[PDB]
Amino acid sequence: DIKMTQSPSSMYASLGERVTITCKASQDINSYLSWFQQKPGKSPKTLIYRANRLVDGVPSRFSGSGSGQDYSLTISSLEYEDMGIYYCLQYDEFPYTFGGGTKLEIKRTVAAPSVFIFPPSDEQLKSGTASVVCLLNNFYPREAKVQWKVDNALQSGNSQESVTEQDSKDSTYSLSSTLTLSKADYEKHKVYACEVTHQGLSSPVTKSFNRGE
Amino acid sequence: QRWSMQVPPEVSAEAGDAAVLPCTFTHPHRHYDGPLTAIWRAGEPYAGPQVFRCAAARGSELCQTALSLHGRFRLLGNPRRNDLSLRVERLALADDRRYFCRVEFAGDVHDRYESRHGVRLHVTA
Amino acid sequence: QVQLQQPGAELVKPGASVKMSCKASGYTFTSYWITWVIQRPGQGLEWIGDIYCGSDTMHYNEKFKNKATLTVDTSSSTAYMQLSSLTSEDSAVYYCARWWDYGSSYDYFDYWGQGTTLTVSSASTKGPSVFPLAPSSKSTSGGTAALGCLVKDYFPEPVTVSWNSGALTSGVHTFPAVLQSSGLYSLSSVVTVPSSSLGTQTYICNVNHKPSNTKVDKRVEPK
Repeated sequence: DIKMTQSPSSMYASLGERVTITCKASQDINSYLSWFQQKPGKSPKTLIYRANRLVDGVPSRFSGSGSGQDYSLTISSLEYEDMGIYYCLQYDEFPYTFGGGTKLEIKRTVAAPSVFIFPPSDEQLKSGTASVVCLLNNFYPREAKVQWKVDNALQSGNSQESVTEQDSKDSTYSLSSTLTLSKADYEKHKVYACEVTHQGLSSPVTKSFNRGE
Repeated sequence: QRWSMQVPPEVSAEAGDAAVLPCTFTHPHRHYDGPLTAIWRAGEPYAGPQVFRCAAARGSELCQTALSLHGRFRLLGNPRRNDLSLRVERLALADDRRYFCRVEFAGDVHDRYESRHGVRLHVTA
Repeated sequence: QVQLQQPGAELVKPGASVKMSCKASGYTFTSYWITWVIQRPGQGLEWIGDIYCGSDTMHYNEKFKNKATLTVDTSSSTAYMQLSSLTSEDSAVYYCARWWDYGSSYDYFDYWGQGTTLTVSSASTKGPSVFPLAPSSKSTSGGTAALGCLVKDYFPEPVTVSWNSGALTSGVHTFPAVLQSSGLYSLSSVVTVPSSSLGTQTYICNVNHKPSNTKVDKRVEPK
């Protein structure tokens, strides 16, 4: 019943910035406001409780403030490990209600991807399928363009991409693009290449192999 | 309009003396004069043992004692005035506990409220 | 040493019921309150209910009052959350969490379980195939080499991947799974290592898919 509104929904911040996110309750919650950090694939982690009390082990750059309806959390100098989603929670009365969360993404200097290609394994091939993987490792910013070329013919409709969550140690992303053909189709062709363009790259880079090699 | 409760987090007092655990509450049915029950419990909210219980009949301001542990717990607040404050007499060191304030109206199941956070009573020797 | 252990994943048919477990160890179970929280992927958190493990006293979010049932088993120090008449809207991650000193003005959540990924579906479970992504000249960069494992055609999510039984964690990227046109999932897990290490170190990805009881170790070798 008590409504919790967080601001902003999302934000970019740089290493060493002083960041504040806010939470407002539709009623007075008597300073029973807690803050949590969550990263993809992991459970939430309690940072602050009773609006201004740090859980032991939480770094001192984190602080919280507020009373009545208005609450904030401040990071006095942002570190890369501080990325994630932050949630507020009132536990003043039932039912407990969470805010919608604040997505904190880190901005850092441009970093070109390291580009790798993996031919399909012999084991997969004898099952009738060929998966070719192009890997773009540890780049920033997140936007990257991958094109598959098979005997110099540009491919469409037979690849799938996945992007990692932002990395907590260097604030980069990585990307996988997987081209999947039947074994018969794979064996009809010679040169398998992925071509990558990215802001960190002075010109497109190509990784390729010859199916024989 | 809304159910809510006002209870301090901490009260301190010397053993052998008397302490006051204040408790006030807001409620819908702003002129409710029906049967009322006031409860204080210790230890844990909702699950701890009651230390005090009184009940007031419809249209009555007298909250008749149903329970008072060791006879040393007594209601000070007038519940018809939204005051459930409790007096603990002749404090013992074993009284050093957390206490929780509770009121129950008659009618629907949701016409009842207990402090989700309680008052810690500190007994100094 | 406080631990709250939840099964990583559960696949249940629509219409059926599931009993989710939260096994405690390392402390006096009956002295603490446990809370359950739902997280739908891409969305936030929502409170389900509290239970005192010392008395079986429960408080529920009214939203869940006909859906969830909280119990504890103090003989095995296990909290349970049962969800009835499941639909696809119930597919989600469910956490149990422990309160410090519940009821004190200074209480807070002092331990979170890892969460159970519940998938509501009529489809059979399927365990993954695991293929090596072999390091080579095409997977080197400035004296490092990338290698990995391709984990293909499983259902439902999630699979867990470790390397060298958990001894290798730095420099690992386990990509978010993609949905293939067959309705099965696929992912890759890659790691970057010293190029020079490739003739003396072993790199084995450990793939665990609990819904199919699939465990696969794949050694990844150059070429």
